[PDB]
Amino acid sequence: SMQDPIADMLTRIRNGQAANKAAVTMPSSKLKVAIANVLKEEGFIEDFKVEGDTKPELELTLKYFQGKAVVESIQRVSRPGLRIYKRKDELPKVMAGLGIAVVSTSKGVMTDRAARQAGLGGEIICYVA
Amino acid sequence: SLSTEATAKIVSEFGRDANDTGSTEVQVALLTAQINHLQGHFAEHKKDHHSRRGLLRMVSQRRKLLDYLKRKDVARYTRLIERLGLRR
Amino acid sequence: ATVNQLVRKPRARKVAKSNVPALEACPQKRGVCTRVYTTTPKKPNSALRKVCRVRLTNGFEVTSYIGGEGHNLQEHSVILIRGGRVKDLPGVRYHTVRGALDCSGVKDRKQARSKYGVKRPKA
RNA sequence: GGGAGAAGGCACGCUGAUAUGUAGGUGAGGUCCCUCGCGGAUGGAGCUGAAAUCAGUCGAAGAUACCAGCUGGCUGCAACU
RNA sequence: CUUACCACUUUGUGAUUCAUGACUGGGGUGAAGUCGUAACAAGGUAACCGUAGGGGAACCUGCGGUUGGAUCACCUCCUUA
RNA sequence: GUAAAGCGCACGCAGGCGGUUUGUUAAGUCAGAUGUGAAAUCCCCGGGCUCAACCUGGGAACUGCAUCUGAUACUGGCAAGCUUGAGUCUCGUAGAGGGGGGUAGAAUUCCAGGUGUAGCGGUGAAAUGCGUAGAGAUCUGGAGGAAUACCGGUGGCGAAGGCGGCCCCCUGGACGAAGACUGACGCUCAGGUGCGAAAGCGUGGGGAGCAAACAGGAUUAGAUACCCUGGUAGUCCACGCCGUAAACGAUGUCGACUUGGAGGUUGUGCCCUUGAGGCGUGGCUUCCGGAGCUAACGCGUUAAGUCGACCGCCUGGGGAGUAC
RNA sequence: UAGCUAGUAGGUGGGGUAACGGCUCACCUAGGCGACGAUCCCUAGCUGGUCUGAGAGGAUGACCAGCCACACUGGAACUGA
Repeated sequence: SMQDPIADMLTRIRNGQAANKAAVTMPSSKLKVAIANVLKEEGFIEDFKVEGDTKPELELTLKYFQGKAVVESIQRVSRPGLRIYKRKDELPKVMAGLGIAVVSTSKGVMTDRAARQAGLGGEIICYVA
Repeated sequence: SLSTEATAKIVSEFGRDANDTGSTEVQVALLTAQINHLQGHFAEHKKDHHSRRGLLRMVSQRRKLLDYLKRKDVARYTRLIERLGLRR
Repeated sequence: ATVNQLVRKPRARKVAKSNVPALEACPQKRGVCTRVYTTTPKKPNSALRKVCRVRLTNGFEVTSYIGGEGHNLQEHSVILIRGGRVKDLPGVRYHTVRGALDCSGVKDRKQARSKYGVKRPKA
């Protein structure tokens, strides 16, 4: 059984990215969309659509800067069971702040850099680099 | 498995007048009628272990759909158990 | 290992023990010699090494090495012993402090003098 | 199954109370039912009556006599009656 | 004085743990002891695993299992073959 | 995987984890607040003792608990759904899947009888054995018990160990093609209960072949062995017991994702189905190899790649999978 | 070390504390605790702190300070806030 589907979402993106696919498709959920929205805004991925809304699918398109993958690598952190939480000041800096942590705060799913300006802690989903 | 013409009868009586296949009460009644048929088989066939594995699959499965039914409509579950004669 | 599995029966750091039984886990101990033995070493070496069997104060009895090139030691003499595993000799894990108690030092070392126990010659 | 009553130890009389004799068993007249009297319900007279705890009290000793297993450890032989 | 609880003390029984014992099972270790080779080369009977049997000992042997064995490693040329 | 390390395999309770949508509650979660977290020993900035150790002022710390106030992204609760997950129905298909009964042929054997003469059998060669009491061979007839040629293939089925004549009876599981139905019923699993190749084992039957033990012969310096002639338990059935294995893919389960080629095999959509042919889709299966990974060999869409969840297990060699 | 425990577990009411409370009693009634490791055995004063380590962590509880406990050993009470 597919125990965490956001873990799956990121893993399609890594395997996607590795195999030079233009687009990556998977079942959607509101959280997946909200995550893709941060990735899109931070430039890791060009675009997404949500389509087949009778029984959804999300498809997003990957970026290749020049013959080399835009994402260097992306890993899930708040994996089921473990569920790591960070305070506002603790809030982790991925790769000297060149990465991002995607952080589920009570003011939404957002990047660490903006979460830090907000002064709001929360659940750390995945880090990009 | 259970006889096709008997199966028509089972679905008719423990389903609603829509004649469901998937409804939980009907699956439990079908398993039960098969467990009772098989329980006559394993009288004579004491040392059949490979078909006994399939028996323990039906019993385990029923046991799970009974958990489901009791989490939903407790009225329906208490009714079903006594109408099919389960436990003591 | 799974994090839930480690919750259920935690990691246990490797079981600790000393290479010096007896003493009393403290650096010195006295004992009276019971026997003195000249003995041979284990195989790539050939020598005739000098050992005493010593009954420590605590009532353990242990076999202890007698360093240096001369020794005056006799059976039934009180000596002080200090840890030290002598690689050659079977079962010898301790040494005798040559300058302490009735062990009486090593005459005429001029270099590693305070090992063993040799007074400064020019004092 | 046993060994096992292993071993070992405490209690025990008499008298008062709980109860002028209890719990328990017995089941009279009395009242009612009905195929209707060697009957059933029935209420509970008198009768009989165990054991306990609690108090007291006598002697050196309360299973007071008679009549009631000596115990355990190692081991030969033979399953055993 | 007296009954009540109560230390020390006593006596019976078992458990545990340390010491210890005629003696004997198995293990370790020793600058060329005796006997035979068992394995490593498909090690001269392929090795190993499991369980029974046997033997001075390595081990042999039945039965079933593996490759963690590996040697000109067969097949429709048939006309060259 | 091979270095120590995956339970032999399954079912499954307690436990861990939980598709997807909305509402709601606000437990965990975060933000703010307040009380507390004693003192100096830590830390930064000061000061004094001629410097330092040292003493010393003020802040910060003491990551925690506590209650009040808030936030709703997440996960939990709770209510109502949705349907890809998972389950369920009809129609079909392949196969040594399981259990119980019967039955047929070939062959080794044994007894019976006919013919027929001197070796037969055995090996490197040989001897023990069997034979002039008539063997071996050969023809006929009967008896019995195990196995079930060829077909058979990288094949197929099976949770694994495992399962090959044929026939019927009971019955398990998988897979397809379309329709429909329930609506998260899921995944994993300590303890647990369940299921064995094998030899072993109890009690009862059976005994044709093979065959440990045992014997005899040979080789050998021995030779308890190899080889040969015999041969008992056993193997075979019925029922009961300890559950061992190099119980394997030396690889735990389920699920998602990630270039292919060549072949087996089975359902199945389309074709003047017109070359044992062309296009389409699922299931298992096998050799090869790419990215990647691995110490290397090697794995490679059936992973040892990228990850998710849950469980087992390991921590130098000997001793020891032994002792108690 | 897998079962431990009947004043133990709960209640009622009386006695008792300075006070709640099996704290203690006599009725009652049958639970309580336990694989989230009770019970049983071994070891240990506890902490702020100290050492160490980049941190997490590991070791520890000299000294300074806080609390506890002991007072020759076992037991008891008094006086008194």
